[PDB]
Amino acid sequence: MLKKKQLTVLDLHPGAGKTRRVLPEIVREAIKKRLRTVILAPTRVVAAEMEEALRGLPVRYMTTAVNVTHSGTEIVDLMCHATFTSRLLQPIRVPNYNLNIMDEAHFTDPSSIAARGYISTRVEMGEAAAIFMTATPPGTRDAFPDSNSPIMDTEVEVPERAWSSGFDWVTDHSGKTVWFVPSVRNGNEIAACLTKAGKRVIQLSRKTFETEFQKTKNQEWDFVITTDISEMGANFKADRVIDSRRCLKPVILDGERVILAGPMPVTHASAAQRRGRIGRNPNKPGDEYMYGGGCAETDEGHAHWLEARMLLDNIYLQDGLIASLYRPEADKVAAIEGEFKLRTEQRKTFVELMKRGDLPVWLAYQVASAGITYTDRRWCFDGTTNNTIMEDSVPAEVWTKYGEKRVLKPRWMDARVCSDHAALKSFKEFAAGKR
Repeated sequence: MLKKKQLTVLDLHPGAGKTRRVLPEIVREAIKKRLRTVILAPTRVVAAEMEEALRGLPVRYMTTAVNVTHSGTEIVDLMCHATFTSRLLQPIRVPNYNLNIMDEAHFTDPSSIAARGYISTRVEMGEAAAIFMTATPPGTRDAFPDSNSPIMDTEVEVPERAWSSGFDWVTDHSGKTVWFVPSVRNGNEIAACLTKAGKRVIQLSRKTFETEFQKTKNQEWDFVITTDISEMGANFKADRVIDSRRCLKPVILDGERVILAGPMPVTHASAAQRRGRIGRNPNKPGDEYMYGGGCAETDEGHAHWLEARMLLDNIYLQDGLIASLYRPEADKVAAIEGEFKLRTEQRKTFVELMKRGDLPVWLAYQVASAGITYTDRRWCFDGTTNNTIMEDSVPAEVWTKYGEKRVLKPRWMDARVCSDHAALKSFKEFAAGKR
């Protein structure tokens, strides 16, 4: 696996021990061969788990999620997917790692897709080796892969709203359930319904993940309500997964705006990863998987792969060359390679709008490529009237940095800046110049 120009897809089934059994052996061999190695964790939660699996090994943990004092002589680096891509984009030296290991390599967030494209390009150039660790590589058609113990798969109507009757099987269960919902707002309504029924519920989403995931270990719970983020190696002591089999898809309309289309079916990979939360204990057969819809390849035209090209077009590889997307997922977007390449100053604005600004990739690109500097927020208010952002059926309002109360009406409308209360709150602060 570790020889140059080789990209290995480590596709053992979920729970087969890729992270805690195979990965330490890979690291030991890479250290023995003096291979400068990077390990890429999807989340800070997974990064902490890796330190436990790699404990004792000389690994430099480039994340505050791991409290360790370093030897200084480490040739293996561990960081999150997003960190790797962020450092590639910034004016910062990133080592040309001889071995690139990405765990949970099915992650479809833009920075993860970009990392896979950059890494696979360096391998294709004969410059490095790569190992992608995931049971569900891009394009897989198997929603029901092998597991450590048998799983009861049942197609069943799954609530996506509050219910009063007709779903007794949901609440009659006595174990612990992980419930994959299409959106934060959908999970809020289901969680409120379950709590009213006397169930203790924990909710997980991307923004709250690390803080809220700790609750699954520190307090007793009946249900975990989570978006698709729990497809990325989050592990629970559950005996049932309820899967709506649905997700939101960001879609760019006319190159003009981003909507959150759906809910619509998940991919086979996501369905397999959602189901893969259970059936993990070889001595505990009988875990249940209830799924409420079919699968489709809804990653085609999905904005994340367009956004991945926006990132890759602004990562230096060699002179004017631009890294291509990882081959199995390169057809998920109709993009002209290099069409999003920005000049030096606009690239820096693009980066800061994503890092400090916390804006979606697509939205940050629109602002930066328009020649707007990072602190210039006038574009948040001079859009067309149909771009008005609403907050409880009244137009959202903020005080501008000039002290004037104005309606939130961004020139470019990205539905992800207001998909829930927390996102809209963060964008209101941005439009007010508070970060």
